[PDB]
Amino acid sequence: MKTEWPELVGKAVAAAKKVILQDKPEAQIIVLPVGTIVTMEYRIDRVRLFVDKLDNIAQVPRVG
Repeated sequence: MKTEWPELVGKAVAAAKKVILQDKPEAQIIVLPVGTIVTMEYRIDRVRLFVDKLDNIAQVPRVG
């Protein structure tokens, strides 16, 4: 199980989702501004996308 997509740093949301969904078709994908404070719960279904003000992936997307 691949759980990180470092290769998507700097990509637009639309482009990113396309790759993630190929790897994890039933992923729950949430978009948040980078810097948003999140909790430590581990959600195996989830992949959070932290984006910058240009709407590009700012941090390595990972399952959690």
